[PDB]
Amino acid sequence: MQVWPPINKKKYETLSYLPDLSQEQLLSEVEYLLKNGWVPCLEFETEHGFVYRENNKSPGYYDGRYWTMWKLPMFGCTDATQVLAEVEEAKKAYPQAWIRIIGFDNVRQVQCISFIAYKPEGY
Amino acid sequence: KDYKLTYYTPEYQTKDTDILAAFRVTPQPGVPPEEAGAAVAAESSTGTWTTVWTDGLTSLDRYKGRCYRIERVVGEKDQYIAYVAYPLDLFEEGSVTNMFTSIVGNVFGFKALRALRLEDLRIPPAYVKTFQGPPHGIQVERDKLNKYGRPLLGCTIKPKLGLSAKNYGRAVYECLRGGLDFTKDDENVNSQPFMRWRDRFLFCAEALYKAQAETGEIKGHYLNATAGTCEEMIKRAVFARELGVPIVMHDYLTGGFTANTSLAHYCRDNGLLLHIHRAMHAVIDRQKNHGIHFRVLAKALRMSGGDHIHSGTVVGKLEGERDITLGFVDLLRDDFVEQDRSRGIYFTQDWVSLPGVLPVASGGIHVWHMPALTEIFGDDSVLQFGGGTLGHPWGNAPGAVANRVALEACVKARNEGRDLAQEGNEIIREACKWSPELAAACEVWKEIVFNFAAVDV
Amino acid sequence: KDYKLTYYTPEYQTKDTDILAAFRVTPQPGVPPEEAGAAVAAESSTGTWTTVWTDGLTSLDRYKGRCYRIERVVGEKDQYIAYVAYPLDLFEEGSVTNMFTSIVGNVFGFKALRALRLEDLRIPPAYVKTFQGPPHGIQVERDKLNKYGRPLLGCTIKPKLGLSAKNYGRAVYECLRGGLDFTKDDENVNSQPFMRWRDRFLFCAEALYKAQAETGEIKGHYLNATAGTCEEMIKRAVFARELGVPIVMHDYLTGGFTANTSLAHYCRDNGLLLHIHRAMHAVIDRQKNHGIHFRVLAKALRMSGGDHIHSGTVVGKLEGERDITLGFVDLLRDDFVEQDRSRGIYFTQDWVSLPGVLPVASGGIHVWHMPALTEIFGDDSVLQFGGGTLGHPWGNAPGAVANRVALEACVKARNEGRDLAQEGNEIIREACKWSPELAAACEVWKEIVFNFAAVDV
Amino acid sequence: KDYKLTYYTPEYQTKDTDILAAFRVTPQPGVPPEEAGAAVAAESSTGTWTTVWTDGLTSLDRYKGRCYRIERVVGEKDQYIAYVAYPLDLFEEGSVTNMFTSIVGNVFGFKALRALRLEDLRIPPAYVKTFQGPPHGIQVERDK
Amino acid sequence: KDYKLTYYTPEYQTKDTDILAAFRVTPQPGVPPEEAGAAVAAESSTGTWTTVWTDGLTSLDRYKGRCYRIERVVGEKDQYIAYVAYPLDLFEEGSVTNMFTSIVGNVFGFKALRALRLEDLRIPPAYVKTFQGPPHGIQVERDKLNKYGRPLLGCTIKPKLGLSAKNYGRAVYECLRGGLDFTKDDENVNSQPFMRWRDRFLFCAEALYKAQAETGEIKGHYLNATAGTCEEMIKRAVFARELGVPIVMHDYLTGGFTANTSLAHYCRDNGLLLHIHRAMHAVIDRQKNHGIHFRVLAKALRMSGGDHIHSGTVVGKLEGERDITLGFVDLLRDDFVEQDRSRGIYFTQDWVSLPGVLPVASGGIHVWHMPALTEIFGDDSVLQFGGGTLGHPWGNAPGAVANRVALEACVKARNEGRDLAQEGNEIIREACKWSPELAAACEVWKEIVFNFAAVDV
Repeated sequence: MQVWPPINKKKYETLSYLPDLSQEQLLSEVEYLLKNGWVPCLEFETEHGFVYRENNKSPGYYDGRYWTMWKLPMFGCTDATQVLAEVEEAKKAYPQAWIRIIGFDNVRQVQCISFIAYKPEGY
Repeated sequence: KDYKLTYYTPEYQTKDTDILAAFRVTPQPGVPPEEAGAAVAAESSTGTWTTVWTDGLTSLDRYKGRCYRIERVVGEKDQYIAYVAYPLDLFEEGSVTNMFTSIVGNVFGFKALRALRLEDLRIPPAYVKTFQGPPHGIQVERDKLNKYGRPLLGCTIKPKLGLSAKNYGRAVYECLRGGLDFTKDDENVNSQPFMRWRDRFLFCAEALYKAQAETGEIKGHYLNATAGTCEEMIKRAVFARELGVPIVMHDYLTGGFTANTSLAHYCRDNGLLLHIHRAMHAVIDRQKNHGIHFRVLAKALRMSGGDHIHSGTVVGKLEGERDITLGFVDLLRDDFVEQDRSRGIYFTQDWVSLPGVLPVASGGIHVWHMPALTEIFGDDSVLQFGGGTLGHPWGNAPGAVANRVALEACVKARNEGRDLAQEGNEIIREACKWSPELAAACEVWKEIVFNFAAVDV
Repeated sequence: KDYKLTYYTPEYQTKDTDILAAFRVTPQPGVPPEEAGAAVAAESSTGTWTTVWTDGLTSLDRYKGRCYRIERVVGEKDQYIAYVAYPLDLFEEGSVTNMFTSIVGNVFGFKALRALRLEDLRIPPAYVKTFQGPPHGIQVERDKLNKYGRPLLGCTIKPKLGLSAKNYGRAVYECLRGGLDFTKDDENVNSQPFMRWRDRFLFCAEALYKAQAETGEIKGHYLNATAGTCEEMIKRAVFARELGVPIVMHDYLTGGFTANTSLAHYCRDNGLLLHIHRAMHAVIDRQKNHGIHFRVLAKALRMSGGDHIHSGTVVGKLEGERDITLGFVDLLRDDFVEQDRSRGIYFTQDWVSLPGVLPVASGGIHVWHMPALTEIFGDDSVLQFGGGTLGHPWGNAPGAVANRVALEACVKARNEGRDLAQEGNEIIREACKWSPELAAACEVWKEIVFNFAAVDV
Repeated sequence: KDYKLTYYTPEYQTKDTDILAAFRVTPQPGVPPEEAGAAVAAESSTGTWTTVWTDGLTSLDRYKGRCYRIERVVGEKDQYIAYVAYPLDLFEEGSVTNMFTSIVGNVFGFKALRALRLEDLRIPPAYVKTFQGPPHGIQVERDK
Repeated sequence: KDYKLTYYTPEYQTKDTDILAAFRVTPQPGVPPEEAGAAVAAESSTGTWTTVWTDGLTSLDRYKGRCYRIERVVGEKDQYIAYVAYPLDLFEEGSVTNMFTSIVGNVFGFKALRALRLEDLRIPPAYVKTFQGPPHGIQVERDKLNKYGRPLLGCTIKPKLGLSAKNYGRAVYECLRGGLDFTKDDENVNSQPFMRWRDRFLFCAEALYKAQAETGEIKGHYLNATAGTCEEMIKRAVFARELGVPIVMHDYLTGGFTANTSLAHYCRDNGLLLHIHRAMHAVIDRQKNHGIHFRVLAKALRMSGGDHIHSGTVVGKLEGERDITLGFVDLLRDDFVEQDRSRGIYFTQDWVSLPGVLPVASGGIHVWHMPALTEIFGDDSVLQFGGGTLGHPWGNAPGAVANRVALEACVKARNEGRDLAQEGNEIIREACKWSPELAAACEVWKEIVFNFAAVDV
């Protein structure tokens, strides 16, 4: 019988309970977005990697949900390698940042994908 | 009283503003279908055996329900489907209470019928616009919670009734810290000698905030606000708002539509998500010959208001029953659902942008059911576990971890192009390699399905 | 899950504080009675297939429902009566909503059963004292209205839906001025395009005050306060209070128990009589094999609150069905009702001074039914007519006069020692001599029953 | 900004839930009717001269006003009647204030037009039901 | 009705307390100027064709409007400027609604006129003191925001209608983090199916706080509080106050003056800045012959209340039109504006310390327009961009940076003694050297104006 660690097990939502995605698996996820017609986009954060509540504590309000956009949503992107290239460039510029790939759906003005692609040292 | 010559109108062309009803009629022997269907329409509108002077001070043909079509049921004999049309004016705007009173108020007790069952209702866009609907709905909810690309996960705190406020909170923290998004107050748990509501709300808030701080993910606990009076119900929601928690809960059928609409309005105005439990539904929707099918009770909830609604389980069901379930699941989530008798959808339903409701799947769900559930329901669903978390050998947290890992393994496999239908068991097998928690939860299952075990390297 | 060895306890001695339930169980083939009755008790309390660690942080045997007895039904086979006992602690004080959620919340959907029907409930004095009950009750109501020694009389305004506010009031005045005590808003009539609630309340108040001034007797009109939300419902009752009228109305099943208890509390605090309509009851209480019998729904109303409650009609019923009706009528009016399986009373019910509810008899009632109704129900009842007043050849007032004269003739005859059972038709015949109004209402009846007519001198 | 190829849709079949508008347009010299009617529809809905990235995070064709028909006025020349259709979703329930802001908010100041006049509006039943309307109305008033 | 001999009073000496009006009259053929101007004065005051007995129970000459002067318009014929004087007593204190009803209530429909246009109004100090005016005004606003020495910068979130609450917030954060002070809710964006108001307020607050924390500068987002009723409007502002945000927004002409004054009062009492959008103004102020000029609508807003007001754009306008704009801009910002017919100012207007309103310039503004805008408007203005930020090749933040850099380059150049009028293009050219963001925004512009590019070193 093992005890689940109360520390050093911070998560980043979808897929974060699985072993770190290999470049090949990371690439397969991006192809799922493209196959469905979803517009890929990258987001990164350097300071607050997890949600907190500093400005308000009313129901539904949390700070730290929004991260900063890396460039622009990749409309018309057909090659999943173009997306993977940006992740390399992003962590090159900000190695101490968390980076995630999000997907947008148009029939619905919604976001429908969000998984971590890179985590800083000790995370 | 010969209704047939006044209420049975096969030449009637339904209007865009009419409320349509599909009744499954089982008339008494000797009573013709046309007369039975006319009795159904008559009783649920003007209800007149003959004529009184007051009927001349208005136009009877303006407020009457009309049976415009009859269809014999393929299977059993003596069973017909009667289609009735009701004028938009018969109904009070924004009141599900009035809609149910007019349509199902007296007809089920008519003597000429042996049994009666309301199968579906076509809610026209003009009536839909008079309702607020879900406080938030699927999209806004995912945005508030910042959760995308996978079904949400919840678990029930057991036993149903019996635990104290602090022990309740302890189980809440352990489950949530392990990977689950939500924990649930039992539908029976309101305020009792063993645990008063305010103490529960207080300890559960402490527990959910700790798990959120520990994991970095937004957590929620359905705090049951169901109560004896409207005032108590609101008083309970007000405290949830003061604590700053994200979601409250209500038993809409035992609490009632009038009280539920009030809570839903309150939740919209105060940013609270509303989880709905369907307690008591089976006394109304189980028998195929008499009652109201769940798809109508689900439509009523979406109009009255709720962000989540329990919609049973698909595990161990014949396609058949499974198709009926997917039928009402679409009616709850989608904006436009086209007519399809194969899935029990008697009418095309246009929801005119009314927010969709997140279906909650619960009932004997285990980790090895994850592949089938993820495939059948898709991402927009909440999968709830009871003994799959609490019954895990190592406890709540490891039990929550097992379910979270199992779900993510299914999502990853699906995204990679794998067929969850035929590779389901294998997907869970591979996952057991990298998760001691998942492995321990799959022991008895491995012995039967794979005749072993183990790992290798 | 073998419940039988934990939930089936035939040695159990019920406590004075237990809530007892009598279920009519129809188990699936192969499933034993003891196991079925244990499944019923288990599901409606702790609901555990096996055991989880949290069950050790309390005492399972303290909050569990227990099937202490099984009885085979004399008539059909595969049908048993399971008796279950629930601890007082499982329930929230003053909440019928919680009582229904705990007992009928999930059991009706259990797979081991083919059908399930809640026949009765024994509400212990300790739980009864946590409810306010009827705002006023039979005695206080007669005192407020100053009406004694006879059944009260009411009539329905037809058509159900369709009339305007002023025309509605006109029919109200004509009926009331003729001898009736009450007039009724249709259960479907709330607030609609053809007639908004406030206009109706305003014109009906004018009409009832005129009839009261003209006759010298206290009049009332059940003003329907049923609405989409609790706030609207109270807002409607508040205006009835401002107008100074005596009675309001509510559809307790479609409105819901949470909303009904709120209205009942409001009515007690503001001196308003509360008339309850049972719309939608037949979708729940009609089938003998599945659902909830009306006697339980009636007990729930008496606890939640109501001064009057529709309890059907006795006309054209076999003794048999008539005995069942008299059974629940006693449960509504009396303080102590001893067990009596012949009238469907499975438990002795002590109401510990909770006010009694006035039963309302309606449904195809005509003047010639008056003798039988007066004898069967007695003085403490409200007899409602529809076409017996509106359908009178001369109109509303003469129709109301006919019913008032017919009723008083029956009361006088009864008081003089006459048997209403065998002299009924003759009593109405004599009355026709001194009442042109009653004579005109009895025309078609005279031709069939007496093969004539007439008068002499 | 060539609206005509996106906002002028003569093949459009109006829906039961659409708010329809009949505008009397007097375009500036040189400006074609189709382009003027498309400018009217564009300005009173999405109002875009070209495209920005945010337009991809939704469906432009779902919330746009559409000029589905043009008719020359029998009397004067340089005067046309442009018919525009607006989706039910653009409007707040029960708010005449929002209805006027969306339809007549900015179009009357568009340069390509010399004059503009809103002649009529088709309020669909689905939008009508979100309003209380007159406190009482003719019938109730006579009765009171 | 010969008004001329009673309402045309050329000998009248205007009082310090009179409200003066300058009307541009286009009389019907045959109708003399004196008679037309007298018809205007008569209709907008006592409005009498002849005499009735009630006119003797008061003094007609005490409450009558008087045309004291007529002037022929230099340009067109059949067009005159009629000056009317109204007594202070005709108006309700603090009500712009009453002022507009009395002056423009019925005159525009008079038959003797072909067209009528209210060009200006002289609001006397005695009437000005009965108004609160802007909640804060230019000076207090700069102090609250701690922003001095430059125009403020804002941007519109596009598309107008269509985006969801979370996506709306995302664009808000990206724009604000790049150097902009404010972001804007579209005037049409209130509360709709695609985005309910409360969700928008919630996500926009999160976005603006993040950008403020990241940049170190105070940020604001105009949260639209325009609504169907006064109660909803206040309810929306109340939530903005709870979130602690700095500014709300209102469409004063479609919302109305009565509602706007209520919001303005609320904003003063709760420390909220009020941004005003002039939606619907062009249906009233575009035609030179009929309607109300914007300078009057601007005066009304300053009295009713608003801290910012959209006042169009100056880009691509003839001096001429530009002079008219600078005319009303002064009327909005300054304390004392002397008469000047060249800029459309018919009367000397003393504002007696009523706070000034910040003019908002928007409409086809690009970075290369910055030099001219900074020079024309000065520091006390808000410059809003649409496609100049959203349409930037690299996105919102880089687009916001380009506009912020361009503006600061213009401010620095101006302070250093450079002429923005003739060196404008060069100032932007130099700035492109040290700003990749500004360079990318100027590409198409460089090719046309400079026939290149580039940089050197």
